[PDB]
Amino acid sequence: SIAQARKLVEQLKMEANIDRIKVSKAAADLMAYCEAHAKEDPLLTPVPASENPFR
Amino acid sequence: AIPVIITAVYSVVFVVGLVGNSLVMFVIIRYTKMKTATNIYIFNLALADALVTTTMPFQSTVYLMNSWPFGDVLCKIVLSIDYYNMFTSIFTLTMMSVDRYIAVCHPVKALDFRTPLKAKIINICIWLLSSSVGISAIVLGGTKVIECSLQFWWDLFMKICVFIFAFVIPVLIIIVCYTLMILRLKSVRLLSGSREKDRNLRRITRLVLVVVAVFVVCWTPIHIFILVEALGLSSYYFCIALGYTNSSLNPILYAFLDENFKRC
Amino acid sequence: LSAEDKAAVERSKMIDRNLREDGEKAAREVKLLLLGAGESGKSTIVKQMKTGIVETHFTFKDLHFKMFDVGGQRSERKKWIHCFEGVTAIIFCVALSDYDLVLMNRMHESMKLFDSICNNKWFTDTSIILFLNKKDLFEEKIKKSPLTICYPEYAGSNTYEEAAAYIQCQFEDLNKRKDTKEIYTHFTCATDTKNVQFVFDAVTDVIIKNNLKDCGLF
Amino acid sequence: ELDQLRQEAEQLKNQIRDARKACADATLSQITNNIDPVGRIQMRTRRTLRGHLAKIYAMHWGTDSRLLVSASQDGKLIIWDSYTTNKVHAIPLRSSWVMTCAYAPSGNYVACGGLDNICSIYNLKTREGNVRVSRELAGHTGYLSCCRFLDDNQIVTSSGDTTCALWDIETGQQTTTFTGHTGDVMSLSLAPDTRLFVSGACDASAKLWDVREGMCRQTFTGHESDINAICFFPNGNAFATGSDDATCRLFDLRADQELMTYSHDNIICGITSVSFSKSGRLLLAGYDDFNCNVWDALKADRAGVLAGHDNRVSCLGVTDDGMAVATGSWDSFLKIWN
Amino acid sequence: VQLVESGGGLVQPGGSRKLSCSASGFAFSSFGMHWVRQAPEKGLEWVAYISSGSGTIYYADTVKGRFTISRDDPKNTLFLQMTSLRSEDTAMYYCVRSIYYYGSSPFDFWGQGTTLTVSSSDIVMTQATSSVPVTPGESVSISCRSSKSLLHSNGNTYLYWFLQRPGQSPQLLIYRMSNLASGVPDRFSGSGSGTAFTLTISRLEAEDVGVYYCMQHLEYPLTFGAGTKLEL
Ligand SMILES: CN(C(=O)/C=C/c1ccoc1)[C@@H]1CC[C@@]2(O)[C@H]3Cc4ccc(O)c5c4[C@@]2(CCN3CC2CC2)[C@H]1O5
Repeated sequence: SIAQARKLVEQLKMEANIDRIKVSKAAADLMAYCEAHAKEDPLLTPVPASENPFR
Repeated sequence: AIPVIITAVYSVVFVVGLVGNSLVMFVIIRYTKMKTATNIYIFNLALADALVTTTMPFQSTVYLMNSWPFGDVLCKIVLSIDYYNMFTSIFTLTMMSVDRYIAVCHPVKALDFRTPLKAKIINICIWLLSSSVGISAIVLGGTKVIECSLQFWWDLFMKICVFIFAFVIPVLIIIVCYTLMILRLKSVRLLSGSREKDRNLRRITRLVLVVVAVFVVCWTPIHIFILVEALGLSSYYFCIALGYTNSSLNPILYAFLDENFKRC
Repeated sequence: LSAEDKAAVERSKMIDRNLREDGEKAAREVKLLLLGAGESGKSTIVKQMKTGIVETHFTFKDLHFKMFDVGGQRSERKKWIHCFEGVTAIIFCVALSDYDLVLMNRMHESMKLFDSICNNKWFTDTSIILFLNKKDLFEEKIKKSPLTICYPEYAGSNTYEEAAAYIQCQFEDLNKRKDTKEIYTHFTCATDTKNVQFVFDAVTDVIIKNNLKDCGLF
Repeated sequence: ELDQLRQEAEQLKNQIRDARKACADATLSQITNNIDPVGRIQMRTRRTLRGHLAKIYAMHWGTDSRLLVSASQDGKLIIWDSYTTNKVHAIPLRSSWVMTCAYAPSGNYVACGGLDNICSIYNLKTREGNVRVSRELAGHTGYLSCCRFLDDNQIVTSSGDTTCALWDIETGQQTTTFTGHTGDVMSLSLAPDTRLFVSGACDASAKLWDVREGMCRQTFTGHESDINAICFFPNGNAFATGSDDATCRLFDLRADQELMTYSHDNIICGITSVSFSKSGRLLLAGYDDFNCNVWDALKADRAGVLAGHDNRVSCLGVTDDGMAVATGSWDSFLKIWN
Repeated sequence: VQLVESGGGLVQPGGSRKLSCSASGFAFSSFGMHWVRQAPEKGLEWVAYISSGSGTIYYADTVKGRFTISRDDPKNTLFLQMTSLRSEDTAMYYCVRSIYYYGSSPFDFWGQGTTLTVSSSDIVMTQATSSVPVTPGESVSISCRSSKSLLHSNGNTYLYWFLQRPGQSPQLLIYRMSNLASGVPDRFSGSGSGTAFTLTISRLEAEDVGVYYCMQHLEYPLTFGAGTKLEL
């Protein structure tokens, strides 16, 4: 009862003091990662059947 | 215009049989996979019926012109394939009746018996047994107003043997198996419950009666006429048309009355 | 295909043959899901029918049975109940002697569990074998404690037959859409060895229905 | 002081909510609105793997991207060759109720578990020609829903007892236990850097854990029903969840909040499995409506549908080079798509 | 894992004898097994092969129609029936286990070997070098040649390397070129392309002194190569 509530409070305090960046920056980082690896994505860009191990 | 009516009936039944066999094969190959024994039996029966229907136009031509112009080479092949596929279809539907009887009246044993491997083995055995008659006909079906016939008291013995191994034995087996299956199903706790399931039990009984009555009423006249003619004119080809109607309407009726097909 | 490729294909064919044999062997066995409350009595049912989940194997009249006891799974049942969706029958055990017991009422808790299991979307057509265990305790307690403690609208004779029939009817009334699945109710005590035959009869009926549906004829 | 502690917890939760609200000036939709979307994803069944005679519950690709292990409820663990479509191994399991399977990154081991609350490690490469179990990891009081190899000697397993554990396969004892979930944990996802993992639970909450210390780092709460699948973005700073309310969501570890929602009005069935493409551009999700959907992660569009399964799609995985996608399903068939 | 061969001994020419090999320590039923013989002064030579489940059997052209190979999986025994033995059939016979799946290592374990003495389009593998003098601790290279390209369309080059220490059975070093076998030190390396192959040892001790053989597995009858002796 008391112990569980104290543990929950401590966990909430530990998770409260966490550095956060802007959502715009994180979205830009995700978009940059997606665009930087778009060439090496066979499902995104279909490969020619010569270089396709499943043909 | 009796010959005109008979020719129209022959054409209609040939078209109906070809369409029904094609549809049944299409459903077996595409809609419902042939993984169960019932589907394998249905496919084999449909193939036999299709082959019989393709054989029928030669009989239609013989009726139309009262002569055989195809020659001995075609006559032997046609006669052999006709006999072999008649026996194949009859034996396949008899085996389907036996399989249903085993499924209902022997449910514990049907677990290790009604397997697709066993169904394939039984179908191949039926194919070999009928190919025996086909081979016996491919060497004796010579031509002798030339008429394509099984060249030889030998003819009477052959006709009696065909009647014994094609009509009475299969009819008796089918009747016994289906009667026993219905009697067992009458005592089950799921079909024999309320009015909602007594209706399903009576529907099953009606389907069994329909199948047996169709087989009997479409195979009796031709066999009776052929047996009588051996001991002793336009009704011959009518009876042959009745047999062809049996072959054509077996798969169509089976598909129309199939609950698994109705659930797809 | 090289020699090594051909040998690999041959090994795969042998694996396929073994898998087919295993599947054929497994299709010959009857699977039963054992359910009920903790004190409802399943250990006696398990004994008479011979962490994680417990598998029980027994054979009766050339029929092989697999019984799965899931009473040790202290988790949320909605996440693993579909693992038993394809099952021959469900054996539900209810102690009918705890109508006056207090865990709310134990009998009402068993009724709620039966309602949840019977009307589950994974067991729409799965027949349920209902065992109402602890018969003689119920008989001995029906003389003193009336059935009005559990059912306030009983209004019936305080005899074992009428009360037991009322309990059975109340349990089978929870079977919504009683047109595809059948509930097999049996009254069993601790010293009563007839439940294996009852399970075999229910399973045989289920098998007849199953291969009727297999034959495209139902 | 119980009421005081509850008030303090509520105040801390509100503080966290407003702190993570302040750093949400923009949305993922606006940033990716001007970018070119995926034209049309059209994959086809290159291979079909047959041999399982019951529902498939889990699959895992090998690191070499050619072998894959499949778990099905017929008691069989099959290792396939996705190129030639032939079976390399067939492992019989002690308990047929298996809900998860894993492939070691080295390829020497596979893992599986289920209603037995046990993770079993199988040695694929022995002096003998057979596959044998090497260790059985007991200690979970609920069913095992996921397991992922850290290395040849460490594995992390989730369980339905509201607890994830870190094991040492050398000794068989869980070195660390990750508690904090109030519901059954259904999925796991190790980060590419392997130093932390996320876990979705039936309490509609996802938690990020530290493997070294053994404590929760962040908690994400945006779903309405149980979280069924969780996957890690290839970057390592994001993860996607697949829940029972027919909605996928994307969370950012740095932003500590949900980024974008993947749902459609005509889909009312829960998501059973999620996975990402190699670049993270395509989010692939298996559903209860018998087909697998392909979402564009940046814009939340239905790029394509992997229809072709006759039952619920339970498992779903992409190769390490992104060449193929394998989907298992309750119709006992695995399908490789390109 | 051990394979023990039984039989052999003095046989009059034109007679017959049965060779038996007892397998213990591994799943004998899941392995394809080979018979390989080595003449008293010459190199190894493949004889016969029986697959797993006995569904595939191959013989050498020298023994085809004369030898018979069979296995007894419940008894864990491999048999070789040979009739009408010629004077060229005298050799020490080895039993080899080889399992075939993706990533497998065939020919990994060889038996002790039994000897039999009788009283009085195939791919060609070449090993020109022989009797190479070697100083311990140095680096040596052993070359190989093939009459046909061993590189298949799978991308696999079926070129096998074996070491035969004096008085010891041959042991696998590299199964498909550039694949180090289990239990073999990292000093050994495999390289090559097409029809030319090389085996390299960075540093060596007195242990790896003996005859080195090259084998092709692209197609039967599984021809070997002449020995390349290393002398200290
Ligand atoms: C005397 N008789 C012949 O001479 C056959 C001449 C042919 C055969 C192909 O083309 C000309 C008969 C004519 C009729 C028939 O065809 C007919 C039914 C039947 C029943 C009992 C017989 O004893 C018998 C026949 C044959 C073989 C099988 N059929 C089956 C098709 C589906 C209905 C044949 O034997």
